[PDB]
Amino acid sequence: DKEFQVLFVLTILTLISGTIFYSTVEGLRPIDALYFSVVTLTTVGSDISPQTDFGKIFTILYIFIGIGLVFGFIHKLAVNVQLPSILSNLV
Amino acid sequence: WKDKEFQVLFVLTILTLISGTIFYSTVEGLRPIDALYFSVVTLTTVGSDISPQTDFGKIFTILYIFIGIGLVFGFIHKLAVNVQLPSILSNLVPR
Amino acid sequence: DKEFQVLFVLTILTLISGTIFYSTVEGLRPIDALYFSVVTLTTVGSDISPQTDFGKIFTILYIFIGIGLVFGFIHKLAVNVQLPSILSNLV
Amino acid sequence: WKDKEFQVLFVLTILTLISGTIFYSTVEGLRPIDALYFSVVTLTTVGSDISPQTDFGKIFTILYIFIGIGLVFGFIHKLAVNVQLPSILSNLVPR
Ligand SMILES: [Cl-]
Ligand SMILES: [Cl-]
Ligand SMILES: [Cl-]
Ligand SMILES: [Cl-]
Ligand SMILES: [K+]
Ligand SMILES: [K+]
Ligand code: NA
Ligand code: NA
Ligand code: NA
Ligand code: NA
Repeated sequence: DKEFQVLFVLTILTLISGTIFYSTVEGLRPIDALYFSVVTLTTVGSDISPQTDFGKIFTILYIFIGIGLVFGFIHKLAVNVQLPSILSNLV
Repeated sequence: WKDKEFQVLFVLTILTLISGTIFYSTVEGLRPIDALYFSVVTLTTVGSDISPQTDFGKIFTILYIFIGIGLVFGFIHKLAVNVQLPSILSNLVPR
Repeated sequence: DKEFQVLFVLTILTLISGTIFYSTVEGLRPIDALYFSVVTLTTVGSDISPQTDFGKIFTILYIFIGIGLVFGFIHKLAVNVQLPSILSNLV
Repeated sequence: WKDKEFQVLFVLTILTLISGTIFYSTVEGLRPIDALYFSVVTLTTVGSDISPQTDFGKIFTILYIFIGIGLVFGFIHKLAVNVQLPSILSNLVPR
């Protein structure tokens, strides 16, 4: 499914960008920069916030650039992950 | 039982929440009830007041979120249309 | 619109139940109990958590009982709030 | 401009975010940038690490959430289908 494949690529690239930004601008460990990027775009939310104005502006834009992509990917992923169980419970 | 997709989504949600309860209690040292609370608020995107402390917990939670949100919200949508909406309509009928 | 009216009633009653529960079981001021109930069911999320096991169990169930209702109401409210602006920008 | 609903949702979102920035900076004492950040993460349901301290702020935020989420996510959906999705498709064309 190229639709799923493209959504995966777009999501990974968006999370990489966030990991680079927050690890370099906000001084987070890579794993913490990735964690912050993930909980932000999935809307789970973080227990910290950017300390720099640059980081605050980036996060606002990052949310609007990425929230729709991330939930499109979550939805397509959910279809692929659950379908084997549905098919085994049907055919 | 009538909706097989709903039954699959229910069981997978239950299994997902069990897995999180075991994980956070073992790896992050939470009481089982607090591990379950964390799993639920995380996968509903409510979010908790706490966060994972270990790198293992952080990596797991990222994967848990991406696989978990889709299944929990699939279950929630099915619960709304298959159980809650018919119950409300039934309870609005004059008798 | 009775559909909007029913969703409003259901939402208000659900938030009242939460306000009573968290103000009595978790010892919160009414406004804080309401605030907790709102940010939970809208998935904005709280910076606190229930301290009692009873309150933790209630919150888990409260989320599953109320999240679908609350977003149905948010959606119907959004249609009613934006439609005057759309109609003024059309007719 | 082509989608009039999209234009309405854009302007209302901008006005909503301006209102929150003014409110939280005045009533909760936040810097304007921090007030805007709070408004955005609140209305996208991401959530912040902080919360309103005053009863006025708590009451406003409840009303802001219910009116705001619907408009911001309406704008986000329109932005996805009208701007981002066509841009991605265009950028996938071999040339
Ligand atoms: Cl790291
Ligand atoms: Cl326990
Ligand atoms: Cl009060
Ligand atoms: Cl500022
Ligand atoms: K949240
Ligand atoms: K959320
Ligand atoms: Na949160
Ligand atoms: Na939070
Ligand atoms: Na959400
Ligand atoms: Na927090």
